Amino acid sequence: AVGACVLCNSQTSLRCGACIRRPFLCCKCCYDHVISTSHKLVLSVNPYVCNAPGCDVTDVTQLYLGGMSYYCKSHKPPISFPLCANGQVFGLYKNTCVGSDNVTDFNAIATCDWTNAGDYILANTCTERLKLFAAETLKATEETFKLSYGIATVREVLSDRELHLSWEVGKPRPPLNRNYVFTGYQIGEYTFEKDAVVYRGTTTYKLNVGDYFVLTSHTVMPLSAPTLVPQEHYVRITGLYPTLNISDEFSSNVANYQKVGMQKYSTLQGPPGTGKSHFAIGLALYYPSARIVYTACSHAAVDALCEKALKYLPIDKCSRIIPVECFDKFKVNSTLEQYVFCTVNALPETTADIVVFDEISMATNYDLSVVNARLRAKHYVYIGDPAQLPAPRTLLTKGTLEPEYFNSVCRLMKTIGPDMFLGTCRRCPAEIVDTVSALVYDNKLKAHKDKSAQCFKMFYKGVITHDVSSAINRPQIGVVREFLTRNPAWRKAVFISPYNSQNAVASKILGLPTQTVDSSQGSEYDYVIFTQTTETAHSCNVNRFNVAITRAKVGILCIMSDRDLYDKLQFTSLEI
Ligand SMILES: Nc1ncnc2c1ncn2[C@@H]1O[C@H](COP(=O)(O)OP(=O)(O)O)[C@@H](O)[C@H]1O
Ligand SMILES: Nc1ncnc2c1ncn2[C@@H]1O[C@H](COP(=O)(O)OP(=O)(O)O)[C@@H](O)[C@H]1O
Ligand SMILES: [Zn+2]
Ligand SMILES: [Zn+2]
Ligand SMILES: [Zn+2]
Repeated sequence: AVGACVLCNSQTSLRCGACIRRPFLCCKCCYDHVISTSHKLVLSVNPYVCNAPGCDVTDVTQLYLGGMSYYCKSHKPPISFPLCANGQVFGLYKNTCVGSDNVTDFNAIATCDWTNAGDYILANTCTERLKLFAAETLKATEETFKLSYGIATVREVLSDRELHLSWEVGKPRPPLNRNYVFTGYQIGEYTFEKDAVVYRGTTTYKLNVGDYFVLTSHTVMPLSAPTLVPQEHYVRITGLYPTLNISDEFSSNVANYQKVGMQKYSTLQGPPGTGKSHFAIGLALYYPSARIVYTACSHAAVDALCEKALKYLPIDKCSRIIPVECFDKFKVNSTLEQYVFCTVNALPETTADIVVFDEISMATNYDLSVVNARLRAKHYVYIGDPAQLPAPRTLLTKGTLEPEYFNSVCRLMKTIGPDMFLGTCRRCPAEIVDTVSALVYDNKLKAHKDKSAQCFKMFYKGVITHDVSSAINRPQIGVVREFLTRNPAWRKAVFISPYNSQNAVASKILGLPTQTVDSSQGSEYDYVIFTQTTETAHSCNVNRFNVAITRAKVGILCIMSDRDLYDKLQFTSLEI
């Protein structure tokens, strides 16, 4: 009942009872909260409510201190004082209170519903203490909203991978994609996709009629550590001990490795195929005695760091921390190993000489705080690319979230700039590099490869159907099918689109492996076939387009719906 104010850290006995997270607010910050918002319930050792029998007055602006108890205007004794007075709510430490000038930010964070991009902008431009309050409050809203969806019950099972579902009436249905993971009843986690639904479970299980699936609402724990520790700059490499000689394969990074050792935290922007994993593992080779924790939000990102480490680091010194199918070539759950590879959600409480946090565009401020709370490190290295994709914000429906508001690290990379930048793309044909360099990298990304002369574009609007909110463009797929008959080397291509439903139709008609742009991030393929499917904000987002066309190592075919993006592609145009 006694804590530190969320705005100014002053000691207080007050909490807002209307906020979902019930933050501490000092006497001065609490007044500015209740006097400007619909939040009028204040909590202390005892709740600020009228204590007379039968009275239901809970609005603190209508309550008075009489004796040691609280009463409304109709019940208060003659010798009383208002709880709200002199810009201050009565509590404890009323004289120590310092107040704050950012209460208008607090009030917006505390009262918003997280459906507007402007809510996320404020959550990333406020003070550090407010960033934590916003992250906790958003996550709580996301989890509680997951209870509003209807339950799905198995009516009949058609095969080992398809079934028919019944949906609870009166409640809305969750989208059927690989992002919405359901818990079965605990028969394990299940995902569904599109009559019949295709189902996928972590384990094979005999699914009976009546079994049900629900979205799993995770409880939300309070944050304590900042999203970024306060920065420090050192006069020399601190806590690290460089090798005498490093293999020339990594020598081009030595100046950046020295910079890592000379400040508390460092940021590295690495465009697609510029060597982010190579950099991260080279760090271990340059500081061979350093204990390094490699982390990221997704198992796929951790696994990729593992694959690189397997080639360059001693296998006996590595461990993959596993609470799905993860990398299996290291010892599992050996927390004490020199090199530990772990997703953020599974991090143990440990110390390290260096923490490497990869795929930073996909992190939220909640993730950044958890990493700092769990990992006490001498140095922190944030690796990623604000021109790539962010974590989905399930509640956001109004407005687009720009990269400078993805999280605290992306914000720094977009305002003051990254500490380090890998400027040579080694993966893609020059036609692609030149396109994305101008599109999102201010022309600073260089191509190592030549033009491939296997990069093609076609403008074809087609016909857009929809399966709920997922779009399908069958004519665009028909164009691809005709292209394949004439370009047989592309039978090994991967089909990519912004929409799951389009991928499902392409899979059936074309037979190629398919991937959504978002799922493709971090992967590379020789040949890519991309169908824009529609012209929407989703399908024209430059970050998403950047990711889509930089998957290719040799050739890409883009079937485009949007004239502006089509014209930017520095590809040979095809006719048909
Ligand atoms: N890999 C190493 N090579 C050489 N000297 C080391 C190494 N690791 C630690 N030391 C020495 O031992 C001291 C104690 O190590 P430690 O407690 O980790 O301090 P620090 O955080 O400064 O490395 C260091 O200050 C340094 O003088
Ligand atoms: N500075 C460098 N010196 C030598 N080889 C490099 C360098 N940077 C990258 N490479 C090579 O090119 C590859 C680029 O691919 P990758 O590291 O997966 O890029 P990213 O992780 O940024 O997608 C590296 O794995 C490595 O094989
Ligand atoms: Zn409140
Ligand atoms: Zn305060
Ligand atoms: Zn009363």
